[PDB]
Amino acid sequence: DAELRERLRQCEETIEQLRAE
Amino acid sequence: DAELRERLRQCEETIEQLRAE
Repeated sequence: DAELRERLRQCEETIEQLRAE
Repeated sequence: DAELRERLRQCEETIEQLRAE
């Protein structure tokens, strides 16, 4: 389940950054 | 992992919307 979990983690980080911008 | 995959799709849609905006 490493792949899906890391994909979701990266998506959450990118969403955070995009919302800040 | 079906819930994981649909959450991944939700995050993909969210990031797409954020990039467009």
